[PDB]
Amino acid sequence: SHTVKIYDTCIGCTQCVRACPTDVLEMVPWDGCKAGQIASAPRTEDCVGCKRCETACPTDFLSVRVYLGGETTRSLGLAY
Amino acid sequence: VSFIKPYRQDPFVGHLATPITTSAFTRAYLKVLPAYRPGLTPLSRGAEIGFTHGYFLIGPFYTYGPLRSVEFSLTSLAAGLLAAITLLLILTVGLSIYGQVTYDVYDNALIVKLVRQMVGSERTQDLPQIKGTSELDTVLGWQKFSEGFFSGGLIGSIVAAVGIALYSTYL
Amino acid sequence: KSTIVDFNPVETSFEKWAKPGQFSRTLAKGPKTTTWIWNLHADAHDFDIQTNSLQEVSRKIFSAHFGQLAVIFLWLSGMHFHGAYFSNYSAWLTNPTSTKPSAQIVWPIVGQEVLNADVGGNFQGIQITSGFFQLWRAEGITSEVELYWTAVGGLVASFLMLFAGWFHYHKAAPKLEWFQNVESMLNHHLAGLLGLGSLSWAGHQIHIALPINKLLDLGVSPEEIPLPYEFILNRDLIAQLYPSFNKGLTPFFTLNWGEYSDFLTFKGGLNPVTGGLWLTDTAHHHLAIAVLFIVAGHMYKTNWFLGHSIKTILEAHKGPFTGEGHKGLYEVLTTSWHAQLAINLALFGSLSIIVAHHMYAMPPYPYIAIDYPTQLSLFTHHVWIGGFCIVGGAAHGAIFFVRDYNAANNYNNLIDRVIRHRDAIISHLNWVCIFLGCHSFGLYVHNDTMRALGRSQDLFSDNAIALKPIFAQFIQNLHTLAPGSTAPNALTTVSYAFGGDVISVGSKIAMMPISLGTADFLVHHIHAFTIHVTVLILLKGVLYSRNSRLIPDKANLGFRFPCDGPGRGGTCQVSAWDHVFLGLFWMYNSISIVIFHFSWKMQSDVWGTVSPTGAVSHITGGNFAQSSITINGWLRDFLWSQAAQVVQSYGSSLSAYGLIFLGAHFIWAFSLMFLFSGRGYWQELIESIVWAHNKLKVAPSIQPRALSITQGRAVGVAHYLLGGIGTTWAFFLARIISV
Amino acid sequence: KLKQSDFPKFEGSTGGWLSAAKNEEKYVIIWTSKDASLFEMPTGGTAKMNAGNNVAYFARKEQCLALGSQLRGFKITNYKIFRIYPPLDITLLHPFDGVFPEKVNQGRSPVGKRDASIGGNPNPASLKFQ
Amino acid sequence: MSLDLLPSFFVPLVGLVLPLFSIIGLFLYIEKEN
Amino acid sequence: DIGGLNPCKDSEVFQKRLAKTVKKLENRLKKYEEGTPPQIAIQQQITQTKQRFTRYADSNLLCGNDGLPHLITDGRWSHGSEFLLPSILFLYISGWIGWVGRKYIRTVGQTSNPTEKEIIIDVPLAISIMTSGFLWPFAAWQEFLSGDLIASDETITTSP
Amino acid sequence: MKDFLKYLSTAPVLLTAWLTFTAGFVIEINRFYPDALTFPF
Ligand code: CLA
Ligand code: CLA
Ligand code: CLA
Ligand SMILES: CC1=C(C/C=C(\C)CCC[C@H](C)CCC[C@H](C)CCCC(C)C)C(=O)c2ccccc2C1=O
Ligand code: SF4
Ligand code: SF4
Ligand code: SF4
Repeated sequence: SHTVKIYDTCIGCTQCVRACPTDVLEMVPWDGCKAGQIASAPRTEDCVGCKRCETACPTDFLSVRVYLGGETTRSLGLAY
Repeated sequence: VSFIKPYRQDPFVGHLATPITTSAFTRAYLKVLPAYRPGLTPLSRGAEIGFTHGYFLIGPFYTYGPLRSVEFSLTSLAAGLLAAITLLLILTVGLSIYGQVTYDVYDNALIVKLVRQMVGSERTQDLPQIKGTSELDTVLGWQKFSEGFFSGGLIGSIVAAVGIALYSTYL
Repeated sequence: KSTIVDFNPVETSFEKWAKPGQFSRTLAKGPKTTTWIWNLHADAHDFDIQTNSLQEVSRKIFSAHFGQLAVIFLWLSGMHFHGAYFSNYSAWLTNPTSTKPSAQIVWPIVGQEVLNADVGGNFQGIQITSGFFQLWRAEGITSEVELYWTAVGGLVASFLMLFAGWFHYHKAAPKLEWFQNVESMLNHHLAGLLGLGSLSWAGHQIHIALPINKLLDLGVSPEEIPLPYEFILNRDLIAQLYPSFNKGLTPFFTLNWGEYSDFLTFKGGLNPVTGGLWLTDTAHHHLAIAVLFIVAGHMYKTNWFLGHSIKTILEAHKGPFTGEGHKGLYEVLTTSWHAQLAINLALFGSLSIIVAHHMYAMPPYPYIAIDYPTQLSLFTHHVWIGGFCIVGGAAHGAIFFVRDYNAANNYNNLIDRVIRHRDAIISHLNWVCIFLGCHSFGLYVHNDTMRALGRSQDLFSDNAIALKPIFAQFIQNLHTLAPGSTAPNALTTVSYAFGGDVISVGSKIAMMPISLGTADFLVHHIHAFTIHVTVLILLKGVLYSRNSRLIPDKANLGFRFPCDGPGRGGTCQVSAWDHVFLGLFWMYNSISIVIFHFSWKMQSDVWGTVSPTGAVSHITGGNFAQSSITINGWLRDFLWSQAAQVVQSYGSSLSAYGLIFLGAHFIWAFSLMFLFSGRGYWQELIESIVWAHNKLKVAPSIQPRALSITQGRAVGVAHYLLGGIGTTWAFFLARIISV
Repeated sequence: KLKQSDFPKFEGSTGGWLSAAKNEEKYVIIWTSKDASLFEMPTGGTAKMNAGNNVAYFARKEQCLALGSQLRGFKITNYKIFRIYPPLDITLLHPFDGVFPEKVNQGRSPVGKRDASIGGNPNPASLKFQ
Repeated sequence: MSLDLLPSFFVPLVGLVLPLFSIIGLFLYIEKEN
Repeated sequence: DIGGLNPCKDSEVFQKRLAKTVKKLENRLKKYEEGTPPQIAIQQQITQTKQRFTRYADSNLLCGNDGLPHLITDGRWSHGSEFLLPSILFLYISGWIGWVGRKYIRTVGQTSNPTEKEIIIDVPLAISIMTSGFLWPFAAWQEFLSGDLIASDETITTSP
Repeated sequence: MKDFLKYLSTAPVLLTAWLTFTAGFVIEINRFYPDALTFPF
């Protein structure tokens, strides 16, 4: 399964979570930004690696980073 | 009327009930074939399949081989027969290795029920799972299937060679 | 306040000319990177994203059609002007069989005057392969003054079409209901446009082209031929050549149409003097076509209680296997310009290819069959246009599926049912493509390896394992027996290609029976295989344009997008555009093979010279039958052999063909930089170049960005097509002009 | 006509699940609709909702989530996606805590959070032979 | 057995038998389990 | 002489080339009639060929064994009109172009909308700058001295 | 003629005019003094 990391540059704009096609990211409470929220990656087993999450990231060099790793039938997007 | 409907009333299968997949002709024709004919041991299925396959396999090798003859030649017939037999040997090798790497069962249609009843808390894929309930889906069943395919292929190739010689000589 | 048009919808102003990208909501803000410049031209004619109203899109399309027709009229006016002023048409008229048509002279600069060839008739210029001289002769044009007046009329018509486009966008723009009168539009295009054009052309042929060309074939010089208007004012100048005009129009109105058999014939074959179709046959053909199309125009109900409704016709064509049938197709084709473009472009390209075939098969112009460069150029050009138009039709079908397809409006109709089993279609088409390619090409490779191994009796040749195209030979036999048996009123077969005598004009073969052997079997199956693979790519693009097992929401990404990401193992080129890109490549392959087959087969087994005793000697000598069955044969006896004229053209009047040969090779190889590479590399190289510019304080404000992935693919395919087609263009033209 | 009365009125497509969603895992999405709206299947073509309980089975979580995202356009929000293993092993997936992942809910802990930006990542040479 | 019979003895042997046994072994090895 | 070459005025193969070209042109001229424009054009071609060959002969041009003028670009002023003088001319023209482009970029770079003035050129300012490039060698060695030609550390750099 | 002159000031029109003028004076230099292999001086 791929690896997804969140960095404290998160501004809690939720654009990553609402762009994930496989429900990998979610918004959790935080105290490091104005919005009081930070993205989390608790379901990386469903991560497919499409990187839509970091295409919607407005922070300078990203706050969500997807590191491709071992492959799985879920991560390979295999309907068969 | 509509002649295409979801297969077995399941609209989510990747299949359809067309006048070809589920027609009475298709049903009977596939049920008379050796692979699906009822009352056949795996050895018998293999033997019939091998006979038919060697019988029609000697044809192209003898007719279009490297040693053809517009007249009848014993050398051409021998070349075609040997090529067909070696191709059957290659196919039997493929069958043997496929069965070796595919199944780990010696008696099917039971192990599935045993693990659906007496629990299967093991390494799985041998107790649980098990795709298919046919006797062809076992280590023993596939071994006898390959043996029958190989023997029947030899016999059918020889029979077809004899028939070809008779047709070319007496006609 | 008319019910069909809106008056003064858009003000005629130059203000928006000074605001580039005003049409697009995204481009209107102004450029920030160089991507804006490329996006400006890529969205110029995408009127769907510029307005949200079908009416505005329709009006823009209508005015764009007017602009295109004005451009076409300007091009035709230029052609006629060049024929009038910079051509040897008058000299070619007096010696069609010994003077090469030329209509473009080259200025004497930088030594380029060598391009002015010895075309004959005391003229120097570039030999013309568009066949305008033969067309003008068939029109009865015997003077360059008539060409000048046709050019002036073309200029006037081009201005008229420009004014019409301006008028119908800015002064009186038609409403949506006017555009959606498909019944009225079909009635008019079938009766008025097609039928009345055929009728008017039949009238022109009968009254101008029939007498003038008959006098020309009789040997009368163009100077003593009467002016065309005199054939109308004087019923005695035409009644001598065709002694049936003496009865006037009375036989027509008295149903005694047999009297007009003098100039309305049904002969078939070719004119023995000119080698083209009998112009009496052509006039009769156009008359029959006019009547048929006028009749066909009275079919659809427009404004009276009479005719058909296309909605009622389509909705009644259901079936057990097709569910709702054609229900909803009328709404699809009356609310989506892209669907209409798909159908029209596909059928238009197919029509162009059919035209290309029927052109050389039955030469319709005087002294055009013996002008081999003209025949080769016309066939190749029309087949190329047909292939491009077919790929465009597939592209716009995919665009309709992505954009204008409504799932709710197409419940259980034909479109829905096709998408529901797209897998089966694509898988079986894949199997057919593999079968056809394996067979055709592997038979070619088997022939090649048997020849390389010294086993000549193991080939798929005529003197070996033979694959006779018996079905095509049966059809050829049926056509050569048609006159008197199935076409009892015919005097000769439609084309001598099906069989018959060798038709020669001035010792040059015009047409001759095209024998079909095992060599034609293999190349025909190659054609079928290439066509099937192109259809596979385009149909996979159209059917999987909305969704797939990979990307279930591919329609939300649009018609034109590079990918969905490196995930799923990699989702490159999943668009539908990336399928029109690959299909363009495969169309190039297929059309190149088709034109190669045509060129070699014609040069080897049709074209040539006929000895006075009747011995036929061809351009190459019949090497197609035995040497076109191996890839080495195609490489050596066709490519290497017939490329001799291109490579040895330096210093001669054909040197421009060698230069274009080299330049097209250069462009084709240039394409591979865009086709093989990716953006990350070019963007990161532009980074260092921008660093240098910033170091020298010369970095542009418009930030330079590497071409987008889709634009990189588009540039690659455009350069590939240009280079390959130009290489074949120069090769064909130099070879067929030299010999 | 159909196995269950709550299935959407779909005519079946050769784009549904395969042998994989019989021995590895299958996904089911359930929702309640006020109207028998016509919607597009993530696999094939157009299906008709039921004016009530609707249940659909798919081979991938992404297919169920694409269907759910389409449902939001119909003002349908109560859709829930489950994962079914080879036997009836049902696990609720998408509304994991009853609140959509885009809305912050108490009781969620950050997973995969690094207390630094990208520039704070360790050098790969120090993450070797070790 | 002359030295000129060695090509006809070895070339079929190597170029056909060795592929067969090598394919058998490699397929068996890469299709193993744990 | 230089590199084993010989002057083209004494190169027999050069005169053979001239004679062959003239003979081909005259043979082409034979197939036309009277004072017709084709004959006039071919005669002009012959005259231009003769003039070009004569000028190349009397041009301090060295010809090889193929009878074609070879360029001596080692730097000697004897053959200075072959490379050195055209080199100076191009350097002047290209420096002019680069200088006017850089001056326009730096001038409209201090306005409200620098990017707008790059697709829509300020033709008055463009004409003002372009005709001022004749002093580009002097302007360059008056801006380099003042440090206005080179940036120092406001230029951007990648991560490593 | 205020926006037309601004349209003529756009990059494509100006580049086309400048390149047409440039090719023009190059071609005319090569017409009046053709076959110039070296510097005239
Ligand atoms: C008998 C009547 C008639 C005729 C001859 C035509 C002819 C044509 N129509 Mg047309 N049309 C008609 C009725 C007619 N239409 C009606 C009733 C409708 C309403 C449903 C339309 C709606 C329509 C649309 C929406 C479009 C056309 C287009 C075209 C052109 C197709 C391009 C082509 O084949 O090039 C052949 C070209 C020629 C033969 C050149 C000569 C043609 C000239 C211009 C005569 C045109 C006849 C015109 C209708 C007379 C009106 C004059 C005006 C003062 C009232 C062609 C010129 C397409 C086009 O290109 O747009 C411009 C297009 O997009 N038509
Ligand atoms: C009747 C013909 C016709 C019409 C009306 C259209 C119309 C359209 N097409 Mg289309 N198309 C056609 C034929 C046609 N096409 C054909 C034959 C093909 C197959 C190649 C395609 C392939 C195609 C694709 C793949 C796409 C379109 C798109 C579009 C839309 C936007 C076009 C645009 O802005 O381009 C503006 C014009 C240009 C960018 C011009 C580019 C210059 C070309 C590529 C090079 C031409 C070189 C030329 C031959 C000279 C070379 C000589 C050399 C020596 C210099 C528009 C609705 C696009 C879209 O989004 O649709 C919604 C899109 O993605 N079309
Ligand atoms: C080193 C590699 C190698 C070698 C030595 C051979 C050898 C041979 N090939 Mg071959 N081939 C190879 C690679 C090789 N191939 C590859 C890579 C390809 C694909 C590109 C091909 C494709 C190919 C084709 C398409 C054909 C051959 C054929 C042949 C035979 C030559 C024709 C002849 O006179 O025999 C005549 C042959 C016989 C009289 C009978 C030979 C039958 C087998 C080979 C005998 C093996 C005996 C074996 C020990 C039996 C085991 C016991 C069994 C009874 C249980 C010969 C046996 C031809 C042939 O004979 O087809 C069968 C033929 O048509 N080859
Ligand atoms: C070179 C290259 C670039 C860089 C190319 C750029 C930036 C294009 C630059 C075009 C210049 C600026 C304008 C065109 C200049 C030509 C001389 C004009 C064309 C010639 C005319 C005769 C038409 C990409 O962006 C790219 C993207 C994706 C895949 C491959 C590639 C790729 O290979
Ligand atoms: S890849 Fe990016 S987008 Fe796709 S799931 Fe993993 S995180 Fe969400
Ligand atoms: S993407 Fe970066 S910014 Fe947008 S939400 Fe996820 S973390 Fe916060
Ligand atoms: S960039 Fe090229 S490779 Fe990476 S995803 Fe987009 S297309 Fe596939």
